[PDB]
Amino acid sequence: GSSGSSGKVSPPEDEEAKNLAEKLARFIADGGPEVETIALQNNRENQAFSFLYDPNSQGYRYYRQKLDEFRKSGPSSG
Repeated sequence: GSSGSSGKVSPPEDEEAKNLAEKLARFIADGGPEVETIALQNNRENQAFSFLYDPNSQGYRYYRQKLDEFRKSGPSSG
């Protein structure tokens, strides 16, 4: 239960991901603590949606960002 991160990192290599990642967040963002559950719990079975877990991957990061970009809930910067 915390926020942070701010770009810096670079985008992924797999284009389909750059889209999937965004989309995911874009969607999970349209939802809340529920979508992040069904979307995740479900994504689990799905392999393509590995960028959600796979930390090593850069997509994961880029994905989260979009999540914050959309979510928009925390007047913090630093």
